Amino acid sequence: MGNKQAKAPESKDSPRASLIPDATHLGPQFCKSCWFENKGLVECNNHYLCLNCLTLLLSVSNRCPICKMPLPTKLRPSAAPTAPPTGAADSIRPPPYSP
Ligand SMILES: [Zn+2]
Ligand SMILES: [Zn+2]
Repeated sequence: MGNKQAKAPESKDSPRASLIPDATHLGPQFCKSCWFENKGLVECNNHYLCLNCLTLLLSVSNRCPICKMPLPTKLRPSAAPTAPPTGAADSIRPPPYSP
């Protein structure tokens, strides 16, 4: 008869299952908002914007419009150059005798 292995790849160009068939959640390394360039590209969490246009609209002065998500929370500075100990065990209220 002629037994041979056959190949059958699936184009899957337009699938009708899974609403987000895309498996990308980071973004390409090319800024598509202001223009194509790699001089100062910065990768947002789920979005890509370069510093050149990022400064004009700020990274997130109020909200990132491309991420389509609000961020009212803030990130702590994670720094503490000053942190002396305190306790004030000695009670204070009356004036000093001052001999
Ligand atoms: Zn840009
Ligand atoms: Zn963003």
